[PDB]
Amino acid sequence: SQIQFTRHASDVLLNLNRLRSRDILTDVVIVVSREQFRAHKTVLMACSGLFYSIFTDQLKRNLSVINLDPEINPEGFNILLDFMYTSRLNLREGNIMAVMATAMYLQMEHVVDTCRKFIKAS
Ligand SMILES: N#Cc1cnn2c(Nc3ccc4c(c3)CCC(=O)N4)cc(N3CCC[C@H]3CC(=O)O)nc12
Ligand SMILES: [Cl-]
Repeated sequence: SQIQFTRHASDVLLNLNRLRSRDILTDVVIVVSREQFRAHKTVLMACSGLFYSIFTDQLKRNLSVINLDPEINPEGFNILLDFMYTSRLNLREGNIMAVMATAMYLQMEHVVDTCRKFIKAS
């Protein structure tokens, strides 16, 4: 039975976000209407059913650009991408509906569950 390091996973994630912030080894650009966001495909797959289903497929494995659905709110996507890399979700009454629709599209069931609880507690 192995020694558990309770802070390790959070430390790795912090460093993955630092790599994203310095554009180190990012391998995809997500185009959301007039905005673009660079990221690591590995993190996108790890956090989203949509990105998992795209990049596990050898047909799409090597794509360097992904164009999201035209109606996806870029603010909602930006908040979710930050969530992926930080474990912190920037939810408020002013963005709840946009964040919820985007998380349903991205297939992020725990975030959708949290959005539903935010509405229930409102
Ligand atoms: N190699 C690999 C690899 C990389 N990413 N990834 C994911 N990503 C994934 C897929 C879907 C969702 C989310 C993440 C976020 C929440 C959501 O609504 N959907 C899942 C996964 N597995 C393997 C067993 C079943 C599943 C995990 C499980 O459902 O218990 N394998 C991998
Ligand atoms: Cl989730």
